[PDB]
Amino acid sequence: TKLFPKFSQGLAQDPSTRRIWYGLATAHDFESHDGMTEENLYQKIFASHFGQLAIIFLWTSGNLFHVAWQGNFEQWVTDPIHVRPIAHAIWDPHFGQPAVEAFTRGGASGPVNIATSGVYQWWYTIGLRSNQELYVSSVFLALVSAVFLFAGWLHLQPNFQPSLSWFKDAESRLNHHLAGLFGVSSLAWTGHLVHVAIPESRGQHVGWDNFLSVLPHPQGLTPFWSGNWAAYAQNPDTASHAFGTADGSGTAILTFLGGFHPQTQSLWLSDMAHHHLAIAVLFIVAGHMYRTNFGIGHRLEAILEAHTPPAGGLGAGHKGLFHTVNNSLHFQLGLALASVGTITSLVAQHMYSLPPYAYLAVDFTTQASLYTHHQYIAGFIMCGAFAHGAIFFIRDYDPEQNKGNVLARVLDHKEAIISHLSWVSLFLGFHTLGLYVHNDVVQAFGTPEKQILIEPVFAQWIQAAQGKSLYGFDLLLASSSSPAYSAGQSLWLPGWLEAINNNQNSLFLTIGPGDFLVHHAIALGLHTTTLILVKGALDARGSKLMPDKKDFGYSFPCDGPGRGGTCDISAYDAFYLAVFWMLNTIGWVTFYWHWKHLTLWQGNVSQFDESSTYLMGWLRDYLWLNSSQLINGYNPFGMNSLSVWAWTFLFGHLVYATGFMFLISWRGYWQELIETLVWAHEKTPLANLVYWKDKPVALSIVQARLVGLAHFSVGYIFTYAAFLIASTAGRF
Amino acid sequence: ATEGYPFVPPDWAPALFVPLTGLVLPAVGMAWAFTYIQKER
Amino acid sequence: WLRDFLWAQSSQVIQSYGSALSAYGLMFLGAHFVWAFSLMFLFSGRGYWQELIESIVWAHNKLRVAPSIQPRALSITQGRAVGVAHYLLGGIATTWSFFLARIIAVG
Amino acid sequence: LIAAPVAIGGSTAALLALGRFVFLPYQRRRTDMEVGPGRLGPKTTGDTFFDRLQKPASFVETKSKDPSGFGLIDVLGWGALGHVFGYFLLACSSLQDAGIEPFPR
Amino acid sequence: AGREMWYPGATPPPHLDGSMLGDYGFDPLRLGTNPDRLKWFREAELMNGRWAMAAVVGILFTDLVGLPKWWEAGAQTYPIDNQTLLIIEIAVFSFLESKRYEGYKKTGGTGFAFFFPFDPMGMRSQDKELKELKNGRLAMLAFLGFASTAAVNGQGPIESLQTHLADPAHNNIFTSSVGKESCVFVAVLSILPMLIEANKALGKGQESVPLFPWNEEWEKVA
Amino acid sequence: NRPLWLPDVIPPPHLNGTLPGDSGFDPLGLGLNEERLKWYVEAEKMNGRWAMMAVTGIMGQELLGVPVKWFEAGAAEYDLPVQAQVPILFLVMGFLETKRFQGFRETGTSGFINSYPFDPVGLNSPKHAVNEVKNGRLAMVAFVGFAVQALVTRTQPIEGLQKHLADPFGKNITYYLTHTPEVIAGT
Ligand code: CLA
Ligand code: CLA
Ligand code: CLA
Ligand SMILES: CC1=C(/C=C/C(C)=C/C=C/C(C)=C/C=C/C=C(C)/C=C/C=C(C)/C=C/C2=C(C)CCCC2(C)C)C(C)(C)CCC1
Ligand SMILES: CC1=C(/C=C/C(C)=C/C=C\C(C)=C/C=C/C=C(C)\C=C\C=C(C)\C=C\C2=C(C)CCCC2(C)C)C(C)(C)CCC1
Ligand SMILES: CC1=C(C/C=C(\C)CCC[C@H](C)CCC[C@H](C)CCCC(C)C)C(=O)c2ccccc2C1=O
Repeated sequence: TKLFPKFSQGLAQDPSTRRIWYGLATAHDFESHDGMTEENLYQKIFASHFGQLAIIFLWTSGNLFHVAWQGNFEQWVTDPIHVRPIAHAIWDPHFGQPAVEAFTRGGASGPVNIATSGVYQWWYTIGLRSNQELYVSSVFLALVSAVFLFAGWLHLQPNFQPSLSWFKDAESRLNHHLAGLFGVSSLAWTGHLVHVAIPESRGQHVGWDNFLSVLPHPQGLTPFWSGNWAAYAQNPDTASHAFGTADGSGTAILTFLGGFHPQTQSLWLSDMAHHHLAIAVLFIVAGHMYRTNFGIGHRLEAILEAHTPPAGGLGAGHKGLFHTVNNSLHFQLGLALASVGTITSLVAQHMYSLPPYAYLAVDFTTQASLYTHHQYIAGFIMCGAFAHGAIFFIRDYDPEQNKGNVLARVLDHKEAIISHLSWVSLFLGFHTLGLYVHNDVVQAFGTPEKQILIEPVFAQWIQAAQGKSLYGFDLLLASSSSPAYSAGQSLWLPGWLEAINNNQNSLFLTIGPGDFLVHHAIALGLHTTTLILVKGALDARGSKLMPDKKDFGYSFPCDGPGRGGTCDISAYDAFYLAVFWMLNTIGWVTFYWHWKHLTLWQGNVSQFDESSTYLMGWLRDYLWLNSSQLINGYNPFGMNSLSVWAWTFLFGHLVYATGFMFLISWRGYWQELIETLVWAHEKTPLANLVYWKDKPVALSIVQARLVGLAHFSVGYIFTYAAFLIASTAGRF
Repeated sequence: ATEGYPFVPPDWAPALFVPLTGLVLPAVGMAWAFTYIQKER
Repeated sequence: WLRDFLWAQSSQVIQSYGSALSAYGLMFLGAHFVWAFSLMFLFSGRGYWQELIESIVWAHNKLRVAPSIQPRALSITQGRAVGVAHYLLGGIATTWSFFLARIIAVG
Repeated sequence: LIAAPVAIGGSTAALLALGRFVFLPYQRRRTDMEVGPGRLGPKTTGDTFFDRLQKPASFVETKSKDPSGFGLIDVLGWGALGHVFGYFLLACSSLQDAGIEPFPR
Repeated sequence: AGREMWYPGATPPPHLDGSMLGDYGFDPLRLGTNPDRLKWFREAELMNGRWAMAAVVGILFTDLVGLPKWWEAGAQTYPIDNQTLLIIEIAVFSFLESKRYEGYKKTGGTGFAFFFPFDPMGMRSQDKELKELKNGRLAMLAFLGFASTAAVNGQGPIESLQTHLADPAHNNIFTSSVGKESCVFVAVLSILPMLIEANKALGKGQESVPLFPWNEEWEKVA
Repeated sequence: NRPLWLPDVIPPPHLNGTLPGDSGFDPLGLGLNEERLKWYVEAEKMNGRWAMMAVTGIMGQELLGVPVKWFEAGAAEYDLPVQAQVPILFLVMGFLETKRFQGFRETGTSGFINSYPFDPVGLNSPKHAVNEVKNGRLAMVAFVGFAVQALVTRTQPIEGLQKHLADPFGKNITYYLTHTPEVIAGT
């Protein structure tokens, strides 16, 4: 009997090496821990959330500290278009003399690493200019990380541990978080913007010593108490304005010009100032909605039980759903992860087209890395959302609690939903692959005019509805006689139209038949991932092959070779197979983004337009042409700065290959091999004296799927990140 | 210094700190974890 | 090895379109497809596919197009055999197309 | 531009008069079918300090001395509505007299 | 751990019951939790403190008589080469420390050479040990201060004392280059007893032992 | 039975009236826990006492004609630099507060050092306690007023008082909230 799995007494009784792996894997599965109630579980989750907050704040404090220490933030401030950002210095004793000489980029002395995280543009936009301010930010963020540490320890002692009902208070939690965590937080952010970033972009240094002596607007809060709010939007920054000086600038703190800055190719500071102010006001207003100790407010259970449509449209409607969401933590986790992943996808799709940071659009590799990072994060988070929804369905779903409601009715015709998802996925894949293979074999025969080029009329029609006059559709917001163009004609239309009719920026790029085909491939990937995740969630508790899946836990290997074979029958394996489809889908979207933007930056958009139709052109002009500088990182002739990216490329290849090692072969042959190794160690001289305390045992089937998926994913991420940053940094 | 009071680390700090967390801290981690796992009640 | 063998060569396979060796590029990409399609049969199991087949059987049962022979997922040994066969076919045809296009367009 | 004192005062007087003489009978009917005698009722049940926070306040049920049920919290809410509407009207006037037309032409 | 404590109102560590002298409850990280470890750490503390006492009194003597600076004294000219001086130093210490360790094994006392305990005068009393421990720890801190004022000030203890007496408002540590570092450090040290008190107040009945790699106090945690 | 809070009936469940300066002011219910109640009593007395000494220092400094203002007192040439207080400023008050906490663990009242009644002159009456609490609350309101004078009016407290006496209609909240903020910055 060991004591490493203190949460699981049964795991401590395991005499094999499986105990270590299972204790590490079931580290934060508090619902399966031995002798644990609901209230202690909620308190443990509260402390864990405090721990993740402290970790996040410590990590960003370290980012500030390393940028202020070894970066070139002052040199970047003086020249953003020329000087490259620096993340951290490189001190590797295994480096050679050419290796040190090949990493002193950005006008530095020692070996440094070029920063593509975007923090330089972000901190230059929000008024941070010197490394002193970054140092102060780092020490303050470390201080608040320590504060969150102490608070997480604070809510674990007696007379301070919150009760179970305190966590289940839904209306007051939503009221407080929507009012303060969103509303007054955005109000503080737009106050910081107006006080610091707006004058710092106009050559007026605002710091802690003089922000009480300087004034943000020359009228000085008289518009705010009075009604004359248009005095703030009176003298905005002109087109010939520099983000560092006050050359041709104006005195405006809140304005809605729209579009982009003509110099920095980014959204106006007053635009985001009024944006965050309006968001703050709307969220504070919306935060006064749910019912609290006072007599006014809204009750969530009342709204859920009241919204039951007549004539049995949704059966019982949302009746009995408040207790289902409140009692099940996995339901709330799945909803939160779904919204977080969807909004991370939204952030990725809105950052590149509407850059909010000065000189971010000029930094091509930084934008590519940011988009790829947040898209892969969003995909993983959506996969986790569906997995935790499946966990809700099997673990803490009570059908008699909500009988005839939307949840039970959805579970009733789950076969119809799964079958229709399978139909749309099969149809999309069939015809997308058919047209891709058709166009590719047509281009092979020397006759590229025979390929099927279906023009994306719908999205071009939408773009023309937004003011893009390239396609010639004289719809609303593109014609002067439409009411939508006239409404806002003097507010933000001359900025938005100028920004959307310029093809140099990334705002609403022109799209051809190859764009539409890869969009359909993206839809295919989304549909198939949704199909498998939905099928795993709905069949998590029951199936015709196995009606009692809810009794076997969420993550169990199989049921055996009987009944034909039940391999990968759990919803955990459904998630595990869905991660491959998620990786493929985000790979498709990032391939599309990277190739279209690379052809835009190089200037040959026609190459992408005529080459993205067929898959051979995709391969040759994306995975082969752009990989020339990547694999030349360390030639036998010599080494350059891209040697780290080529090594990371081959590293990701090797880790993906080891993922294949864990994925193809299954446990049962490895057990006999380990048994032969056990006999070898036990029956040899000079080594039988040294004996294991944990019995060597091959990796479990669920563990095998986890480690194969893990190796596959990290190898995938590393090789694609290496290729992306090497192809975007080799030329620009 | 001109407001170096948010203390700037020395220019020789990597030579001490990189091997400290690359060689010593992993060693303490392995030793502590191996004492943890092989602990009988 | 990578850069000077699989990237220094195979430049004629991708540029074989419009020429006599375009079928080698078609064979190359189809072999990529078949090699990649095999990993479905290799990573996955039978229970998930059996449940998906059950959903499809329900769909065909709703409008009475149920086959008399009950649709079943491939056996675990059958699935492994299909996966290894498609993997070998894809890899062999990939190397075949690359080798033949490189040695004909140059040698 | 509209005078801000008279605009804010008129808007908040109109909103308070509406909330007392007009929508107060319509109010508390939603609470009879929301937290009423046979409805969900109490938010929490336990008797620890973290549960008394969810319990209703002590100054919201004291039978406010107005002839109707118009309490302090209702006064604050309807005055907030009046201030919101007055600031909305003042903001529209500020956009109007600056020479900028937000309406479609 | 003695009624007088490292900060007033502190609680003694469970292993620091106060049986050994010089106890003040000062064990934040709890380095020594074994009685053999505790007595070895006491012997090592007495060794380092005795060498600190000898070094510090030599420093004051050399600064009083006018001899040049100690950290630059290693480069000064001296009779006998430093190679054979070092060799005979190890040659005599491989016997002296051997006798010290063997006497500590057989008796535990801090004797010298063949004399264990080396007390020819005979003022062997517990109060003498307590006074020796206090003066030793003070000399430990004094040598650390001497090294610091040799590093940043570049002057001896006598020159540092004269600069403190000349203008104590500005010729202190807190106005030097290591000034605000020391200010933050002493502010953290002032906050430190209150966080310990807060841990004791919230942890009314819990062990709250500091679990660390240098001690096995975490075995009772799990 | 109590003089109570606001117009009239607002019955507090956890505030019976035995507490010094008890009027039932708990519209949101933060002090239900008894240990938290006594801790918040002591902490209210602490912020009140510090508010007392803060505001009295402010008007004493202004009345005795010191040149520097109370909000600009940090950056001026004094005999001991700012780097020289914060060692012993933190040290002596950490000692004092640690002693008072290790005494409050068993006494439950305030106290300077050891002598926890802290009454060289005595006169410890409940009327004195109610006076202390209520004049302390007045001191918190006064210090908040002083801080907002320093922020908005950017002038000394008694100077602002004399401005209110000299021009009562012309130095009100409307003038100092609308007419001033473009003028006070470099007045
Ligand atoms: C003019 C008459 C009218 C109309 C048109 C509606 C219309 C509606 N009411 Mg209704 N209502 C009316 C009068 C009317 N109301 C009156 C007079 C009252 C009394 C005051 C109500 C009270 C009432 C309540 C209390 C509720 C509604 C709700 C609804 C909505 C859902 C209705 C329903 O049963 O779901 C449609 C029927 C179904 C069986 C749903 C099937 C959905 C399928 C399975 C999903 C398909 C997914 C598909 C794959 C998506 C593909 C997208 C692609 C991009 C991938 C719908 C918008 C509900 C609501 O708010 O929901 C929005 C609700 O709770 N109504
Ligand atoms: C790049 C390789 C690849 C390809 C092409 C596919 C293709 C497919 N998988 Mg996927 N899959 C893969 C790798 C791949 N997988 C990997 C590595 C994993 C991780 C284990 C998965 C995991 C996975 C799961 C978990 C699921 C799928 C599903 C699907 C189907 C999605 C439906 C669709 O898009 O329309 C069809 C797409 C096509 C590409 C059609 C291929 C058929 C063409 C037309 C050729 C047909 C034969 C041709 C006429 C020649 C005849 C002769 C020849 C047979 C000898 C489709 C058959 C889903 C499914 O089957 O449910 C609907 C599903 O649930 N796959
Ligand atoms: C903030 C969101 C969130 C939250 C609160 C949780 C919380 C939980 N989930 Mg969920 N989950 C999430 C996100 C989240 N997860 C995401 C994003 C995914 C998709 C990847 C999943 C997928 C998922 C599954 C499939 C399961 C859970 C389970 C669990 C439980 C325990 C998991 C745990 O800590 O094991 C601790 C696990 C480890 C310490 C292993 C770490 C190894 C990681 C995952 C691999 C990383 C690859 C590589 C090694 C990284 C290093 C690279 C190297 C180069 C340095 C717990 C209820 C399990 C559960 O409920 O039990 C039945 C379960 O079955 N979740
Ligand atoms: C499994 C499960 C789960 C999960 C789930 C999920 C994960 C989901 C997701 C989902 C999603 C992820 C969704 C999404 C959605 C979206 C939407 C619905 C959208 C909409 C939009 C709109 C409506 C728009 C509009 C507009 C505007 C506003 C502007 C422009 C124009 C237009 C008109 C377009 C749970 C937890 C529940 C539990 C149970 C089971
Ligand atoms: C007793 C009596 C009376 C009187 C009454 C009164 C006097 C009342 C009160 C009061 C009023 C008369 C009013 C109130 C109000 C309240 C509130 C509570 C408000 C609020 C507000 C707000 C919340 C705002 C907001 C905002 C801001 C802050 C800024 C920007 C804009 C906005 C709007 C967003 C009479 C004679 C009739 C009759 C007899 C009896
Ligand atoms: C996909 C998959 C299935 C499902 C696959 C099945 C049931 C076999 C399907 C065979 C089809 C029906 C053969 C015919 C294909 C086309 C209909 C041919 C078209 C020809 C044109 C001319 C129309 C498994 O059963 C399985 C089992 C064990 C491990 C992995 C897997 C696995 O990955």
